[PDB]
Amino acid sequence: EFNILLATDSYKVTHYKQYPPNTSKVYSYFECREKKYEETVFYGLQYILNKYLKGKVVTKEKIQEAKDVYKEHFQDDVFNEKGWNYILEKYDGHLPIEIKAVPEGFVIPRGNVLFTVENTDPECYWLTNWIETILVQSWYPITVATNFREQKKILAKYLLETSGNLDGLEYKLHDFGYRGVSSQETAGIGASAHLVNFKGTDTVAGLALIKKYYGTKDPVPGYSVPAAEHSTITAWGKDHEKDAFEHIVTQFSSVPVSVVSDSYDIYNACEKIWGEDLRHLIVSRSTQAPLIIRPDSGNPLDTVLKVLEILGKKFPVTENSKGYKLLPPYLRVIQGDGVDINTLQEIVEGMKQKMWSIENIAFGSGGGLLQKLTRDLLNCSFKCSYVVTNGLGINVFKDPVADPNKRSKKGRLSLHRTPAGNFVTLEEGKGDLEEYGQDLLHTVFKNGKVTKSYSFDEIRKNAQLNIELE
Amino acid sequence: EFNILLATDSYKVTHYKQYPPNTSKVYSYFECREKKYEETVFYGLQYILNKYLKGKVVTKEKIQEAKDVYKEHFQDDVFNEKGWNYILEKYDGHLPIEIKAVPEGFVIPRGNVLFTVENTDPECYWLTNWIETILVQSWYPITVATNFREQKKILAKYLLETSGNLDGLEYKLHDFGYRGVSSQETAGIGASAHLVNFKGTDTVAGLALIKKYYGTKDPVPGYSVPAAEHSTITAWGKDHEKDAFEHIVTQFSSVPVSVVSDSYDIYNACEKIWGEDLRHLIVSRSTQAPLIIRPDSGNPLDTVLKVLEILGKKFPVTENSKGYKLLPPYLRVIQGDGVDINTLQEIVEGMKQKMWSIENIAFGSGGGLLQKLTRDLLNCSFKCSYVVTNGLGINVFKDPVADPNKRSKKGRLSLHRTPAGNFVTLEEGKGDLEEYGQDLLHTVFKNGKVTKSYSFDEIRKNAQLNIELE
Ligand SMILES: O=C(NCc1ccc(S(=O)(=O)c2cc(F)cc(F)c2)cc1)c1ccc2n(cc[n+]2[C@@H]2O[C@H](COP(=O)(O)O)[C@@H](O)[C@H]2O)c1
Ligand SMILES: O=C(NCc1ccc(S(=O)(=O)c2cc(F)cc(F)c2)cc1)c1ccc2n(cc[n+]2[C@@H]2O[C@H](COP(=O)(O)O)[C@@H](O)[C@H]2O)c1
Repeated sequence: EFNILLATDSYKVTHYKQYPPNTSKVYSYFECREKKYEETVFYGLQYILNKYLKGKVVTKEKIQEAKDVYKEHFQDDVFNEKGWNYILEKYDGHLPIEIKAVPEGFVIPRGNVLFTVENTDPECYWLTNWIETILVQSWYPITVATNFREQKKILAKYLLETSGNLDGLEYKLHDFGYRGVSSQETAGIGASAHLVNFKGTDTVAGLALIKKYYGTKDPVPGYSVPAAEHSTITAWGKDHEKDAFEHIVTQFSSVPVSVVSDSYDIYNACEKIWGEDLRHLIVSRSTQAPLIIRPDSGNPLDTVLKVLEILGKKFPVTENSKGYKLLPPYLRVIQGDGVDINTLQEIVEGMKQKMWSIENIAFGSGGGLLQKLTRDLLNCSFKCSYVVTNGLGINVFKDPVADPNKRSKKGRLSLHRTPAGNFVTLEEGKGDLEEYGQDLLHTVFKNGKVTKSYSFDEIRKNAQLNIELE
Repeated sequence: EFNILLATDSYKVTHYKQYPPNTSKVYSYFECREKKYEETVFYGLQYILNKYLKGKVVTKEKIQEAKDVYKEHFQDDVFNEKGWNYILEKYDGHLPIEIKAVPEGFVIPRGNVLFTVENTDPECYWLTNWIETILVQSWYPITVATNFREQKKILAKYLLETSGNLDGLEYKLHDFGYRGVSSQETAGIGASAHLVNFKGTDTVAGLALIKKYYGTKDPVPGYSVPAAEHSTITAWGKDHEKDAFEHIVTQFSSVPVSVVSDSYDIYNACEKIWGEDLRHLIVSRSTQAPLIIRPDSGNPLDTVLKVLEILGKKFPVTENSKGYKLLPPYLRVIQGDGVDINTLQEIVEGMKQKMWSIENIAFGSGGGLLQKLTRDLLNCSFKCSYVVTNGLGINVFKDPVADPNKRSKKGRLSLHRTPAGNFVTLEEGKGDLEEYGQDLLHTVFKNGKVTKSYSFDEIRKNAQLNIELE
């Protein structure tokens, strides 16, 4: 089981000794520093508050456990037993910390305060940055939620242009990333961030996380349909791919089914097997139960265009009111190999140039996508901006000579609406002047309690695209 | 709590219906496919076996939980209740699976079988690839362990060249990556993979994982020492950086201490503050308690060289028996900003060109490093190679026309020593001919039990460098 005393960077065990004497407040903040990704979706903090930070997180056994680990880890007695004892005794092991944050799902320009952290008891001045390590991991859900929102913008633009509406937009990017991320916990967190934007997922761990920590309007927040994998095709033997296809589509005759078609030869599969041998089993399917053919290899754009071209020559094609080609309603395509933000855009643009509607296609996003995301992408950063020492508030910051991009904000911070309705972060306590109306940060955690919560519904609403609102 | 019935990709829920009728065995394998990283360290499977796969992992409540989720997730009844019931009743919820694997810590060339998975009961033919998703996540510890071994090779080469020995090699790359990875679980797994190669870490989660799932020779598998962070320097106020430095080194006068020195001006900090104002507090320190100065911004190579140059002009420098410059034993440097496999090599080479011993420096590795690692780097791949249908064994594989790199191995597999002592993977059951001696894969899991285990000690020994052995 989890011990918060063992869930920090080792050096932070030694920091209580290092602050200026008689420091009664350490106040820190998180932002996605400025200097493509101009706005970020704030999401994921609530998961961390609930799983790791709330309630009685300190016990005598956890204190003794950490004392023993750190004695061996540092080969010395540096662990602050007294400090944690104080928390245990005075607060019944609840953390004397207050966290204020912008609402989950909010879409905020870079370079704004997203949350602040401070101690509520002068003796716990050291606790603020002890928990930096765990809080800074919010970089991941923020970054995943942001990246998928950007992909949703691309899909919305092209779907609107080629079809005239946004029908089905929320099912156009399906999460395939479960196996390609680094852990079960990461799979759940990342999938939950995908689901802020979309409704189709195979990462079941995301469903469980959302139900436990956020809650949903509907029984589940995401959906899937039956589909083959290479093993269920190749198990039939090379010469029996047709038999596998027939078996599978028949077993799933009345619901949508997707069938990977590139095990041996995608082009032969589409033209000869689906297009001729089994064509009678396709054209008889309901609109509510299409076959969704999946290529999974080759150049993504070339293979999609070539598959569309083949199907278009074997199946009746219509031209929609925008002038774009549309497969019959019982037949669609999904591309789930090598799809990232760059290649997604390349494919939909290539489709548009060849006069194919984006209605025809869906995409699957893999795990490598998310693995390539780093805390550096949006410059997710946690810094101390204010301390009280000897009863005097002091505005503090770093400003390394060889990197002005690493300069940090100074003093007490607050987040506001501008007269033009944008966001602004006020430094040095200037929010107190009340020239910019109400601080948009809410207290979400205080003294062991989660004081403000968001349902997954509120988060999805906050994260909507403008084009979705228009 | 964790439900294995909900820990797969959604589509795999539907696969039991898709295999050829009367299939009694599905046998699959994992490899780091061929086609820089020519050999990989096999590590991490044991964590997964113990945490997720062993014992009674199926219960009636878990079956009903999954049934309810999947009914809503698919908007249909597709979940295989009967199959999981069978496991619960016949095997007391233990998984009828056998996994055979190369020993943990083994260093193996690409394109070899690393583990195999098969069902042990004909009714559970579908269970083999149900668990693909969870097993394939072994890509992460394998890849992290491999990447850190490659960095260790670079450090060993340059430390030997510039000092004549490998003293301290195992403390030259310290894990700083806790905050920059995607979750607590990932932090633990990745840190454990780092610790296969090194002994210095700040990712405390790695200690806990190793103690629980592998076990160590010593009380803990990794160590750290006290150190500042920017907040403990900047909290003093801009004009009092000197006061912060003095306070910190005095508080830690008798143990090693590292102090980040770039809050405002790294070059002034080294030349004027450490080099003049506080120089008397440095030259008085024990060899067992050096000050380790940390730059953390600017071009990594340039800043390291400039810091060395400055310290060399303010402190007595010796020339070792190899002809390289060496700071006094109470003074060292650590660079923990932007260090990856490329930049590490650039820095040690640049140091070598300026005649500085690698004894002078240590490195910190960040989280972005590990985030940039993907399952694609070593081409980690899980494929079905053999099925038994109608009592007949059939060798199966995929071979997509537009990507011969995605071709898979055929038939029953085994791993062997070659006459020249290298590794070879035999396909199509050819291992049974016994022309290549004993299969190197061991049964590590069978029917709910972990049948062979490795201590962290055996893994570290297996993963040693050749130069360490020589
Ligand atoms: O089909 C799969 N699921 C079912 C499915 C069927 C149809 C649609 S749809 O047309 O959007 C649609 C949605 C809807 F809600 C309703 C509808 F009617 C239709 C969506 C989903 C399916 C397929 C593949 C798959 N996977 C999970 C991992 N994978 C593979 O695993 C690998 C991932 O590894 P990397 O991370 O390295 O990339 C890669 O091979 C990757 O293809 C899942
Ligand atoms: O000093 C730090 N720990 C103590 C320490 C002191 C000395 C040595 S040594 O000279 O090897 C040594 C080892 C030994 F065993 C014994 C000895 F005697 C000496 C090692 C370790 C320390 C410092 C910084 C630090 N951190 C943890 C995260 N961070 C920062 O957090 C950020 C990471 O974010 P990204 O993932 O995006 O990169 C980045 O700013 C990164 O610098 C930890």
